[PDB]
Amino acid sequence: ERDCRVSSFRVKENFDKARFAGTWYAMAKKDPEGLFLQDNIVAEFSVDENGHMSATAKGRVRLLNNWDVCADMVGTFTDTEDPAKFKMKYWGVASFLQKGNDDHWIIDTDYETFAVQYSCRLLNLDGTCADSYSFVFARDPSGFSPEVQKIVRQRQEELCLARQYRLIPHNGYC
Ligand SMILES: CC1=C(/C=C/C(C)=C/C=C/C(C)=C/CO)C(C)(C)CCC1
Repeated sequence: ERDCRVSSFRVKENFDKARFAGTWYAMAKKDPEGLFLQDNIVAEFSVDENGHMSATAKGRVRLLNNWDVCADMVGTFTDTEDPAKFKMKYWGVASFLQKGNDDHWIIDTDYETFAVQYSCRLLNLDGTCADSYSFVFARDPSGFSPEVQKIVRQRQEELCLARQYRLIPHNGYC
């Protein structure tokens, strides 16, 4: 019944870049294909005078060579016709870190407690996503209250990602 076509997903209504600024702690994530951020992920979003949103992300990555590295990532966001969907160009402080361009959608957020992000890096022919990632972020590293957990679960279901997230540890590795 429920549609899994990317184009039908609801996003944050009238998203406010300025209220979203600040520190966000990744609590859980749905990983995409390939090398990705493993844990201890913390993001810091900022918005300049002109309305340009950017962010820096910190996190542990396990290199294919088994080297554990703390990646210092940077991302710049381009606005689209939907204030909640952005085009994010990203790169690392270190030249060997992954560089790319990914859609960045804010599915939902109350700005003060939690946020649900999503990106579809490859569309199936039917319109569903073939390779996606999603992060559940929190303002507080202690997490959310049960009431908030219930809203986050619903958003997960809405993206057709229910049961596919794993909790992320924070142990100050970076
Ligand atoms: C920039 C950035 C994002 C994505 C960073 C990525 C996609 C990092 C990938 C790390 C690579 C895979 C490490 C390779 O060793 C997130 C969405 C957290 C939000 C704001 C900052």
